[PDB]
Amino acid sequence: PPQVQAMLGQLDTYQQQLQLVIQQKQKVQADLNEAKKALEEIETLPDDAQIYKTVGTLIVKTTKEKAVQELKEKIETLEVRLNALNRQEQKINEKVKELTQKIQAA
Amino acid sequence: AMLGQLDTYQQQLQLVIQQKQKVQADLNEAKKALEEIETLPDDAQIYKTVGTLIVKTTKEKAVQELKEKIETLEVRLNALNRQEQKINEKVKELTQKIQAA
Amino acid sequence: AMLGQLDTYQQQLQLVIQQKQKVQADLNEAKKALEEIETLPDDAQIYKTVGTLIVKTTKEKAVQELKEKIETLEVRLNALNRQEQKINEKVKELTQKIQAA
Amino acid sequence: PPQVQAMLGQLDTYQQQLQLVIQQKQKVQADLNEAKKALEEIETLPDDAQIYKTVGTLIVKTTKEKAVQELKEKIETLEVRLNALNRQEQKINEKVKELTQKIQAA
Amino acid sequence: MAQNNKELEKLAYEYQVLQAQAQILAQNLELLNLAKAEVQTVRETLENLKKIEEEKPEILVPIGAGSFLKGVIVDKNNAIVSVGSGYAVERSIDEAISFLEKRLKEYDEAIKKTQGALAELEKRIGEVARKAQEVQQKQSMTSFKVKK
Amino acid sequence: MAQNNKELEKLAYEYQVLQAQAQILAQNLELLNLAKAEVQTVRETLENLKKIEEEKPEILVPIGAGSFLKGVIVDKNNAIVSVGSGYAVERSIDEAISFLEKRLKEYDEAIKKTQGALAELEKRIGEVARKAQEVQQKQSMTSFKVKK
Repeated sequence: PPQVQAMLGQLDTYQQQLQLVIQQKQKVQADLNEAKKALEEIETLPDDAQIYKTVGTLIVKTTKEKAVQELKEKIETLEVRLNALNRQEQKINEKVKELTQKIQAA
Repeated sequence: AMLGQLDTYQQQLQLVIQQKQKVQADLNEAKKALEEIETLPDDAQIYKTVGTLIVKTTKEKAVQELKEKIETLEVRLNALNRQEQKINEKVKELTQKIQAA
Repeated sequence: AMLGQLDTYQQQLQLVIQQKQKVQADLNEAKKALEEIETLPDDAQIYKTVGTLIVKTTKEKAVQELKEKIETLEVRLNALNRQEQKINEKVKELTQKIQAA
Repeated sequence: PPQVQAMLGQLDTYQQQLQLVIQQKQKVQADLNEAKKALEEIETLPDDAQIYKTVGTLIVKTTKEKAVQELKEKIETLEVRLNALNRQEQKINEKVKELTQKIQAA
Repeated sequence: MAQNNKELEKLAYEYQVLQAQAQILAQNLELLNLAKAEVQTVRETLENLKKIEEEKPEILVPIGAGSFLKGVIVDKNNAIVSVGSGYAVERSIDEAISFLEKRLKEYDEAIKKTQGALAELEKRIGEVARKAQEVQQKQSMTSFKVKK
Repeated sequence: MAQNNKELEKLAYEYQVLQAQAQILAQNLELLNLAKAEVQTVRETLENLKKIEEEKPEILVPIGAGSFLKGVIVDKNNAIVSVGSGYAVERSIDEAISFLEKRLKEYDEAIKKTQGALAELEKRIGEVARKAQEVQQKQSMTSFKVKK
């Protein structure tokens, strides 16, 4: 069926794009977990506590003050990145129910 | 055996894609690292990872070495990029010469 | 389920045999080590392996710790030895009570 | 066959004992290789060269002099241990050909 | 007779499916008890380091294949422990050991979870090979009959 | 016809036997190129250590799970390299790198051997799937015939 064989070719895309998003969405979730637990661990430290950050290949000695700023930012940007992936999935989600009812109508 | 050349050019295209990923990531990572380290005081306590050793280095030497890593790394990136569209031109050539025959 | 007790006593007998090997070897090794180190001058340069660290120690402390390792290790050896002939008495019991029934 | 079923039960032992010996015989062989290559490596050193030996869990700083004595001994005791395992295998070897011809004669 | 063999095959089929979904649980349990064993050894090395009397202890630092360098540990009293997410904090030996024992308990509980799901899966196999061994028994009797 | 299927099955059977005796060769080749890559990195760390100008370099010594201790490398000029069989000799950085490059060439040749036996085995499979694909071809022709 030409008219519907094309309808399924698009949904083969939608359902596949939905996979990339949820996979990335799990990554961000666990990243957020790791960031949060790290933050609450640093908060328990004296301001004078000596903390070490990893900058890619390197390791720089930063401070509780700086560390807690960076960590608070990371978390929030990570949560927003998580809401983006919720919208990202909700739009492909509904665009799938619309392709599902438009195939059944043919 | 024009298929003994397409199976070949297909494994080629693969290890290049594989190295391009490790490169484009190892590069984007180095870029961020230099980006961040440049914002540091000169007396910053930094440890550089020399293979198996984690030795202390300086802000200056750390940014020096970091630029070279970026440079050379970016060079190879273009290398794999050309090699990709080239192995792809060869793949699209045999897929057309084999599909026509 | 007298076989749910023989399958049990059989896995028991196994991990004991497994630990007895790692023990009788870890012990025979320690024995040789102490044997050799005792023949050393007191100012001998020795490094002791503390978990992940390889720290320098003394002839005296090295032989001290080495005797304790031997002692306690030999203790557990007898432990596994009794536990063996005991789990074997239990195995030979069910193999006879099951084979008669 | 009672008389021969017992003949095979003994050879089931012989052929199995032969396995333990050759396995141990390979171990000794590779051990000898490792010991020899180590020795020839130490010989190239100045008498003052600082060498480190491993005593089970420990590491003791020994000397080229001592190291080369220990290594020379190890090799020889290892070669003799290899001749023992040759005799050890030759006796089970012939005792098998004797059990092979004594079964075929029954 | 072919409707009784499809029910006796559905149990013997869910056996390889539930015993495969339990092959993954044995895999993840081998990882946990290993990471925990590593943590215990990093704690083991710390507790022993607390015991070595020596001022600034001389050590051999392993750099690869039988290769070592000569060094000395300068702050025997503190340790940089990873807090996670690209960060690690310097602690006193005790604070460090304490934090390690807290992560050592996080592993201790992940093991339980995975060891308990591996438990109920050995339960769903025991009751499936039990429902099917009984379906095979009533199948050899509907067939069997004392002769003549 | 059943004597021609036992010869066409003997080739397709030696295929899984020669391709399994070549599964071990791919395993041992994955070990060699890894050990060699480790040696190259222990050499890599040494050549770089020769370049760090600093007197007695400060380092972080890894002791386990995200854990580090603070130290300094006291003899940057020498390295204890394993000579084998329970022994390791202290060498100058150069003597050490040189010995490592000699063991790095020992691996380089073990790779060739295993890579060449894995070669002839991919040759004995190519010529077996070639002898059998030809035995299957002459089998579908002894059967085939233009109709009526």
